[PDB]
Amino acid sequence: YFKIYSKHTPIDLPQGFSALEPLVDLPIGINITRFQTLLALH
Amino acid sequence: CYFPLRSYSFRPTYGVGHQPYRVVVLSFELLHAPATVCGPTNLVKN
Amino acid sequence: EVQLVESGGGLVQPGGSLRLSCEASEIIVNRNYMNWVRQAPGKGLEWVSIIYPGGSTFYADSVKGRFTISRDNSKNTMYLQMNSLRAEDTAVYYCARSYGDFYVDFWGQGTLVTVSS
Amino acid sequence: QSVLTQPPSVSAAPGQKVTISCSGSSSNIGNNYVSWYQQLPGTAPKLLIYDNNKRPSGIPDRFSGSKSGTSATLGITGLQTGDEADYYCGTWDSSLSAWVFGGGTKLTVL
Ligand SMILES: *[C@@H]1O[C@H](CO)[C@@H](O)[C@H](O)[C@H]1NC(C)=O
Repeated sequence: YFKIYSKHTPIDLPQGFSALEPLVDLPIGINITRFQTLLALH
Repeated sequence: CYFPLRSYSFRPTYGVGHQPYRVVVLSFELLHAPATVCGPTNLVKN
Repeated sequence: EVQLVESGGGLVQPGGSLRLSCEASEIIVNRNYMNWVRQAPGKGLEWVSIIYPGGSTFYADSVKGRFTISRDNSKNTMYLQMNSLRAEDTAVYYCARSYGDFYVDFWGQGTLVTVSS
Repeated sequence: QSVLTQPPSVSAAPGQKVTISCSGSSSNIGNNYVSWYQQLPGTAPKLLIYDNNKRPSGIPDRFSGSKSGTSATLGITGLQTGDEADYYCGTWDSSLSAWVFGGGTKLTVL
């Protein structure tokens, strides 16, 4: 089971504190061992 | 030297033993993965 | 030329055992649906057994269990193992190729079989 | 109990069309295909008619085959001397899962 949490906030990470509420729990059979982000440049 | 596929060539006037019996075969399968085909109650208080 | 020739026929005692054989030329017995049919003197062709491409066999009612049909690996020849005979197995067995289940295209000449002492 | 029934004999003079009727329970001849074989004396059955109407590999013409309901019919325009043989009708009885043949007619030319 995959699980994604999230917290969008309005703002060197901040010194404060915020808890990440669950967002989705994806029931999927896969083995994940490496990830890579994407961008939106021109 | 024979072409394998041969035609039923159904007709409406034949018997009940030569008429197209549509068929569906459901196989239920169980792996080591999260099963999700789960196929299916009143409230009272105090 | 196409031809099917069968041997193994002769006198035999009740309860005996025979290996009749069907030899196929111009054709390949390990593929075409092959059939063993019989006809006692003064009687009618009766289906004895059919061998499918995929090895499956079918036998008649009277000839169930006692008998066996088989398909050689490389000799291009098929064989009937006849066991536990009785009086009603007096016959002129023929081996015949049958397109599917529809009609019997080629018939071998004939191999007498007798059950008596 | 399915085994197709065929008249014990049929006879006609030359020049007269000959009709043979093979009748059986609609378990095997009403749902499957008839086929018709000819057995000359002392020989081996020779396929004559297949798939309810056809005539294979250039059989002598005027040989006809038809299927009406639960019956099958063979027809020969005229009664030639050479045609004298036994005639059989065969269908794949799925209920018995077995080839089933008719009684056989002794065609005699008058
Ligand atoms: C993930 O990898 C492990 C180790 O090879 C393996 O045992 C497991 O079956 C894999 N999971 C999947 C989804 O195949």
